[PDB]
Amino acid sequence: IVGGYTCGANTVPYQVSLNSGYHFCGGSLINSQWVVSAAHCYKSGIQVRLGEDNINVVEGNEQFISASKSIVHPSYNSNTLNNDIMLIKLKSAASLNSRVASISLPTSCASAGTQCLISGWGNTKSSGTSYPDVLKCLKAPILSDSSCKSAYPGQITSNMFCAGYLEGGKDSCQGDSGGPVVCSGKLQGIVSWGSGCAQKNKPGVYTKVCNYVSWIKQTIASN
Ligand SMILES: [Ca+2]
Repeated sequence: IVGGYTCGANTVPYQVSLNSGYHFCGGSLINSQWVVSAAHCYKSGIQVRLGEDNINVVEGNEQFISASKSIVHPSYNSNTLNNDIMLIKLKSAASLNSRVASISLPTSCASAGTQCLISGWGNTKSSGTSYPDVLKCLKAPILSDSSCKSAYPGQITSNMFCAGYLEGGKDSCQGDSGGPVVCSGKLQGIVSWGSGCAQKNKPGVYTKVCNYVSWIKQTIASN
Protein backbone atom coordinates (compact mmCIF):
# COMPACT_ATOMS: atom_id res chain seq x y z
CA ILE A 1 0.00 0.00 0.00
CA VAL A 2 1.43 3.37 -1.09
CA GLY A 3 0.25 6.48 0.74
CA GLY A 4 -1.72 4.63 3.41
CA TYR A 5 -1.68 4.43 7.19
CA THR A 6 -0.84 1.79 9.76
CA CYS A 7 -4.12 -0.03 10.38
CA GLY A 8 -3.48 -1.05 13.97
CA ALA A 9 -3.13 -4.62 15.19
CA ASN A 10 -6.10 -6.87 14.36
CA THR A 11 -8.31 -3.99 13.23
CA VAL A 12 -8.88 -5.77 9.88
CA PRO A 13 -9.81 -9.17 11.28
CA TYR A 14 -10.65 -10.86 7.97
CA GLN A 15 -7.24 -10.10 6.41
CA VAL A 16 -5.03 -13.13 5.80
CA SER A 17 -1.43 -13.55 4.71
CA LEU A 18 -0.64 -16.38 2.30
CA ASN A 19 2.75 -17.85 3.19
CA SER A 20 5.00 -20.25 1.25
CA GLY A 21 8.05 -19.67 3.42
CA TYR A 22 7.44 -15.92 3.16
CA HIS A 23 4.42 -13.67 2.64
CA PHE A 24 3.46 -13.51 -1.03
CA CYS A 25 -0.20 -12.45 -1.27
CA GLY A 26 -3.17 -11.39 0.80
CA GLY A 27 -6.61 -12.94 1.08
CA SER A 28 -9.90 -12.61 2.95
CA LEU A 29 -11.56 -15.04 5.35
CA ILE A 30 -15.16 -15.58 4.23
CA ASN A 31 -16.14 -18.30 6.74
CA SER A 32 -14.33 -20.50 9.23
CA GLN A 33 -12.89 -22.78 6.56
CA TRP A 34 -12.54 -20.75 3.33
CA VAL A 35 -10.39 -17.90 2.04
CA VAL A 36 -10.80 -15.93 -1.16
CA SER A 37 -7.77 -14.52 -2.97
CA ALA A 38 -6.57 -13.71 -6.51
CA ALA A 39 -6.03 -16.55 -9.01
CA HIS A 40 -2.69 -15.01 -9.97
CA CYS A 41 -1.57 -15.80 -6.39
CA TYR A 42 -1.97 -19.57 -7.01
CA LYS A 43 0.82 -21.86 -5.93
CA SER A 44 1.14 -25.20 -4.22
CA GLY A 45 2.09 -25.44 -0.56
CA ILE A 46 0.14 -22.53 0.90
CA GLN A 47 -0.08 -21.88 4.63
CA VAL A 48 -2.79 -19.39 5.57
CA ARG A 49 -1.85 -17.02 8.40
CA LEU A 50 -4.75 -15.47 10.31
CA GLY A 51 -4.65 -12.94 13.12
CA GLU A 52 -1.46 -11.28 11.86
CA ASP A 53 -0.20 -7.77 12.37
CA ASN A 54 3.61 -7.96 12.24
CA ILE A 55 4.29 -10.86 9.85
CA ASN A 56 7.85 -11.28 11.22
CA VAL A 57 7.03 -11.47 14.96
CA VAL A 58 4.78 -13.90 16.84
CA GLU A 59 2.53 -11.53 18.78
CA GLY A 60 0.00 -13.98 20.19
CA ASN A 61 -3.19 -13.83 18.08
CA GLU A 62 -2.00 -15.83 15.07
CA GLN A 63 -3.52 -18.99 13.67
CA PHE A 64 -1.44 -20.85 11.06
CA ILE A 65 -3.47 -23.35 9.01
CA SER A 66 -2.41 -25.21 5.87
CA ALA A 67 -4.56 -25.29 2.75
CA SER A 68 -6.19 -28.58 1.79
CA LYS A 69 -7.52 -27.53 -1.61
CA SER A 70 -7.25 -24.56 -3.94
CA ILE A 71 -9.76 -23.79 -6.69
CA VAL A 72 -8.89 -21.25 -9.37
CA HIS A 73 -11.89 -19.80 -11.22
CA PRO A 74 -12.78 -21.97 -14.25
CA SER A 75 -12.41 -19.03 -16.64
CA TYR A 76 -9.30 -17.34 -15.22
CA ASN A 77 -7.12 -15.90 -18.00
CA SER A 78 -3.57 -15.19 -16.86
CA ASN A 79 -2.84 -12.96 -19.85
CA THR A 80 -5.71 -10.50 -19.31
CA LEU A 81 -6.33 -11.18 -15.59
CA ASN A 82 -10.03 -11.62 -16.30
CA ASN A 83 -11.68 -13.67 -13.53
CA ASP A 84 -8.75 -13.15 -11.13
CA ILE A 85 -10.26 -15.03 -8.18
CA MET A 86 -9.43 -18.24 -6.30
CA LEU A 87 -10.86 -20.10 -3.29
CA ILE A 88 -8.68 -21.84 -0.68
CA LYS A 89 -10.06 -24.40 1.77
CA LEU A 90 -8.35 -24.70 5.14
CA LYS A 91 -7.43 -28.11 6.53
CA SER A 92 -9.25 -27.25 9.77
CA ALA A 93 -11.66 -24.51 10.75
CA ALA A 94 -10.28 -21.32 12.18
CA SER A 95 -11.36 -20.21 15.64
CA LEU A 96 -13.37 -17.02 15.18
CA ASN A 97 -13.22 -14.15 17.72
CA SER A 98 -13.05 -10.32 17.61
CA ARG A 99 -9.54 -10.37 16.14
CA VAL A 100 -10.10 -13.20 13.61
CA ALA A 101 -13.43 -12.89 11.85
CA SER A 102 -15.04 -13.48 8.49
CA ILE A 103 -16.17 -10.79 6.07
CA SER A 104 -19.61 -10.97 4.45
CA LEU A 105 -20.09 -11.47 0.76
CA PRO A 106 -22.09 -8.75 -1.00
CA THR A 107 -25.70 -9.04 -1.98
CA SER A 108 -25.39 -6.17 -4.45
CA CYS A 109 -22.60 -4.55 -6.39
CA ALA A 110 -21.20 -1.30 -5.09
CA SER A 111 -21.53 1.90 -7.09
CA ALA A 112 -18.88 4.38 -8.15
CA GLY A 113 -18.25 6.92 -5.40
CA THR A 114 -18.54 4.41 -2.57
CA GLN A 115 -15.63 4.59 -0.10
CA CYS A 116 -13.78 1.36 0.60
CA LEU A 117 -10.93 0.06 2.76
CA ILE A 118 -7.98 -1.68 1.07
CA SER A 119 -5.30 -3.38 3.16
CA GLY A 120 -2.09 -5.34 2.81
CA TRP A 121 1.60 -5.94 3.46
CA GLY A 122 2.77 -4.89 0.00
CA ASN A 123 5.32 -2.36 -1.15
CA THR A 124 4.89 1.15 0.24
CA LYS A 125 6.89 2.99 -2.47
CA SER A 126 5.96 3.99 -6.03
CA SER A 127 9.66 4.17 -6.93
CA GLY A 128 11.92 1.66 -5.26
CA THR A 129 11.06 -0.89 -2.64
CA SER A 130 10.18 -0.94 1.03
CA TYR A 131 8.08 -3.70 2.46
CA PRO A 132 6.40 -3.12 5.80
CA ASP A 133 6.13 -5.70 8.46
CA VAL A 134 2.80 -4.42 9.83
CA LEU A 135 -0.52 -4.17 8.03
CA LYS A 136 -1.21 -0.98 6.05
CA CYS A 137 -4.60 0.49 5.17
CA LEU A 138 -5.98 2.86 2.55
CA LYS A 139 -9.39 4.46 2.17
CA ALA A 140 -10.27 4.95 -1.49
CA PRO A 141 -13.38 5.40 -3.63
CA ILE A 142 -14.62 3.23 -6.44
CA LEU A 143 -14.15 5.08 -9.73
CA SER A 144 -16.69 5.27 -12.52
CA ASP A 145 -16.45 2.63 -15.22
CA SER A 146 -15.89 5.38 -17.80
CA SER A 147 -12.87 6.78 -15.91
CA CYS A 148 -11.49 3.26 -15.43
CA LYS A 149 -11.81 2.39 -19.13
CA SER A 150 -10.29 5.73 -20.11
CA ALA A 151 -7.26 5.01 -17.90
CA TYR A 152 -6.78 1.48 -19.28
CA PRO A 153 -8.15 1.39 -22.84
CA GLY A 154 -8.97 -2.10 -24.04
CA GLN A 155 -8.13 -3.77 -20.73
CA ILE A 156 -11.13 -3.46 -18.38
CA THR A 157 -13.75 -6.20 -18.43
CA SER A 158 -17.13 -6.33 -16.69
CA ASN A 159 -15.38 -8.35 -13.95
CA MET A 160 -13.09 -5.47 -12.92
CA PHE A 161 -13.39 -2.07 -11.30
CA CYS A 162 -10.93 0.71 -10.58
CA ALA A 163 -10.54 2.32 -7.17
CA GLY A 164 -8.18 5.01 -5.97
CA TYR A 165 -7.10 8.44 -7.09
CA LEU A 166 -6.44 9.65 -10.62
CA GLU A 167 -3.98 12.18 -9.21
CA GLY A 168 -1.85 9.27 -7.99
CA GLY A 169 0.03 9.04 -4.71
CA LYS A 170 -2.23 6.49 -3.00
CA ASP A 171 -2.75 2.94 -4.27
CA SER A 172 -2.27 -0.76 -3.71
CA CYS A 173 1.00 -2.31 -4.88
CA GLN A 174 3.02 -5.50 -5.32
CA GLY A 175 2.46 -7.85 -2.40
CA ASP A 176 -1.06 -6.54 -1.74
CA SER A 177 -2.52 -8.80 -4.45
CA GLY A 178 -5.28 -11.10 -3.35
CA GLY A 179 -6.28 -8.89 -0.44
CA PRO A 180 -9.58 -7.28 0.39
CA VAL A 181 -11.48 -4.22 -0.76
CA VAL A 182 -14.29 -3.78 1.79
CA CYS A 183 -17.09 -1.28 1.32
CA SER A 184 -19.97 -0.79 3.75
CA GLY A 185 -18.96 -3.95 5.60
CA LYS A 186 -18.97 -6.27 2.58
CA LEU A 187 -16.20 -7.74 0.43
CA GLN A 188 -16.53 -5.96 -2.94
CA GLY A 189 -13.06 -6.37 -4.45
CA ILE A 190 -9.85 -8.37 -4.60
CA VAL A 191 -6.53 -6.58 -5.24
CA SER A 192 -5.65 -7.67 -8.80
CA TRP A 193 -3.40 -5.44 -10.94
CA GLY A 194 -2.33 -2.01 -12.07
CA SER A 195 0.38 -0.27 -14.08
CA GLY A 196 3.00 0.39 -11.46
CA CYS A 197 1.72 1.77 -8.16
CA ALA A 198 0.31 5.18 -7.34
CA GLN A 199 1.06 6.67 -10.77
CA LYS A 200 -1.03 9.50 -12.17
CA ASN A 201 -4.00 8.30 -14.25
CA LYS A 202 -3.21 4.63 -13.39
CA PRO A 203 -5.38 3.58 -10.45
CA GLY A 204 -5.50 0.06 -9.12
CA VAL A 205 -7.76 -2.54 -10.71
CA TYR A 206 -9.78 -4.96 -8.62
CA THR A 207 -11.75 -8.15 -9.22
CA LYS A 208 -15.49 -7.38 -8.93
CA VAL A 209 -16.58 -9.89 -6.27
CA CYS A 210 -20.32 -9.30 -6.67
CA ASN A 211 -20.16 -11.11 -10.05
CA TYR A 212 -18.86 -14.28 -8.37
CA VAL A 213 -21.14 -14.79 -5.36
CA SER A 214 -23.10 -17.64 -6.97
CA TRP A 215 -19.89 -19.47 -7.95
CA ILE A 216 -18.43 -18.97 -4.47
CA LYS A 217 -21.53 -20.25 -2.70
CA GLN A 218 -21.96 -23.27 -4.97
CA THR A 219 -18.29 -24.19 -4.74
CA ILE A 220 -18.22 -24.02 -0.93
CA ALA A 221 -21.42 -26.08 -0.71
CA SER A 222 -19.88 -29.01 -2.61
CA ASN A 223 -16.21 -29.01 -1.51
CA1 LIG B 1 2.81 -12.11 13.69
